[PDB]
Amino acid sequence: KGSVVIVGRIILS
Amino acid sequence: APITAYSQQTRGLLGCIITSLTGRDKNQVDGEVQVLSTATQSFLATCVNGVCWTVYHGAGSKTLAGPKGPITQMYTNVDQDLVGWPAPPGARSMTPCTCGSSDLYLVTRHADVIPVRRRGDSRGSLLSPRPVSYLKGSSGGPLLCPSGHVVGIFRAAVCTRGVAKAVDFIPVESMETTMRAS
Ligand SMILES: COc1ccc2c(O[C@@H]3C[C@H]4C(=O)N[C@]5(C(=O)NS(=O)(=O)C6(C)CC6)C[C@H]5CC/C=C/C/C=C/[C@H](NC(=O)c5ccn(C)n5)C(=O)N4C3)cc(OC(C)C)nc2c1C
Ligand code: NA
Repeated sequence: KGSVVIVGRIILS
Repeated sequence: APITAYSQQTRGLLGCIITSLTGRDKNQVDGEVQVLSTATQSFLATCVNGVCWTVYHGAGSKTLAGPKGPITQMYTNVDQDLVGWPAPPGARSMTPCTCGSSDLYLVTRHADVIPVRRRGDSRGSLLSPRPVSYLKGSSGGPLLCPSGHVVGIFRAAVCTRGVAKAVDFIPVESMETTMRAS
């Protein structure tokens, strides 16, 4: 019932 | 040469839980691909043309934690397993692939970039088979052209005996079809 949470990211080159 | 990637963790376990409950995330967002989590699962979102897209089987109907509070999905298509939220500020938005190259790359949650050969609208073969365990938690990750444009997002793995030889994805044409009907 909670929100989805951004826990990290991926940076593309 | 070729496309490379790396990951940065932005949140711990306890911060994740709390942000899940308040739906408030004040963190700077950056990157083309977001690493996402719910109570039970982790997966990826790909930001394409101002929408952060991911799989329904990861996100269900859920809001995304955001700076002004929870963000409602602007696109929910259950049968194609696709959802999207308007992209939070700072997410680097990618470009849909036009040219039509059949030589692809899948970006995983470990930020590996692996070669895929496109076999059809929604499918591609892994040039090197990988264990299923290695692909888990990567649904929502982008399939890219060599130029770095997005051809689709990872949906499901085709596998036998814990080994995946191929991947099923949602083509970027399905996304604009959703942006059409919705
Ligand atoms: C052909 O279209 C498909 C294909 C698969 C779907 C689906 O698959 C469900 C969900 C999906 C799945 O697990 N995707 C993956 C994944 O990582 N999910 S995940 O991130 O861990 C997660 C969990 C948190 C979301 C990429 C796979 C990694 C390794 C996982 C390895 C073991 C599972 C094999 C299975 N493969 C297939 O079912 C398959 C492959 C080819 N065809 C025809 N079917 C499969 O990949 N999935 C079953 C769920 C779903 O849910 C909706 C009905 C809401 N819709 C799907 C649709 C529409
Ligand atoms: Na890498």
